[PDB]
Amino acid sequence: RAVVEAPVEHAPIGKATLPSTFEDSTRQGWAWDATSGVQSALTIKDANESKAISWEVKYPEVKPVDGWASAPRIMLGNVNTTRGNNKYLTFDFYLKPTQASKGSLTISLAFAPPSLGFWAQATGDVNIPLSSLSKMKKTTDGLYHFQVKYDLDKINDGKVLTANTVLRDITIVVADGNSDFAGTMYLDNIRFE
Ligand SMILES: OC[C@H]1O[C@@H](O[C@H]2[C@H](O)[C@@H](O)[C@H](O[C@H]3[C@H](O)[C@@H](O)[C@H](O[C@H]4[C@H](O)[C@@H](O)[C@H](O[C@H]5[C@H](O)[C@@H](O)[C@H](O)O[C@@H]5CO)O[C@@H]4CO)O[C@@H]3CO)O[C@@H]2CO)[C@H](O)[C@@H](O)[C@@H]1O
Ligand SMILES: [Ca+2]
Repeated sequence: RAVVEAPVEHAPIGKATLPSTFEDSTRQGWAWDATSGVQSALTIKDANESKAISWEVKYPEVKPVDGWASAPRIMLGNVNTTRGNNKYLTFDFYLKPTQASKGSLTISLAFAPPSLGFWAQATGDVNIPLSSLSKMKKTTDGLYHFQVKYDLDKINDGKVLTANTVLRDITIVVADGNSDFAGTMYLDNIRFE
C-alpha cells in the first residue's frame, strides 16, 4: 500500500549520508516510507543550534488498530552501511509539543539487511511518557532533547547483525502510545557509535 497526498514540498533529498547531520540543508537521503502514516513535509530546521530534519504530527484522537498506522516512519533507503565495531545506533530526537499530557511515544529502529529477509528490528523500543515532559528541562530554543540509543546486539527473531552485515535501509518509527501528542519532531546526528 501507499499513503498519498498532494505534492509536498520537502527539503532537497540530498544523498544518503551517515552520520546524518543535515548540515548541507538536505535530508541526506531520509524520506518517508511509502507506508508512513505521516506524509507531510520533511524540512531542515534549526534544533538546539544545529540543522535537523523535522516534521509536524498530530496523532488521531481515534486510534488505529495497527500500532504503526498513524506513525511517522522515516527511512534512509539504499544507504548500504554496516555497523562495524559499533555497539549502538544513536540519534538526537527533539520534541516541541503543542499538546502532550498523556500516553507515550514508542520509538522503534529497524534495518533492511538483504541477507536477513530485508528486515531486522532492534528489540529495544524506547518509550517516552508524555507526562514525564513537563518536568524535563528544555533546550534554550524550547525543545525537549533526547539522545536515543539502540543496542545492536539485541535484535528480534534471533537475527544477528555482524560487523559486516549489509544494512540496505535504516528505518525509525515514532509510534503513538495512546497519546495526545501534537507538535513538531526533529532528528539529528543519526549515527553508529
Ligand atoms: O514494538 C513497537 C510497536 O510494534 C507495532 O507493530 C509493528 C511490529 O513491531 C513490526 O515488527 C512490524 O514490522 C513490519 C513492518 O510494518 C513491515 O513494513 C515490514 O515489511 C517489510 C518486510 O519485513 C520485508 O521482508 C520486505 O522486504 C522486501 C524488500 O524491501 C524489497 O526490496 C525486496 O524486493 O523484497 C523484500 C521481500 O518482500 O519489506 C517490507 C517493507 O519494508 O515487515 C515488518 C515485520 O513484519 O510492524 C508492526 C506494525 O504493523 C505495534 O503495533 C505497536 O503496538 C508496538 O508498540
Ligand atoms: Ca545537525
